[PDB]
Amino acid sequence: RPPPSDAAAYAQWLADXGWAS
Repeated sequence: RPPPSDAAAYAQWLADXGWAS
């Protein structure tokens, strides 16, 4: 899943390796 605009999801996104998620 690509980087989400929302601030909340953007954090968890990074935690999952961002693009590697």
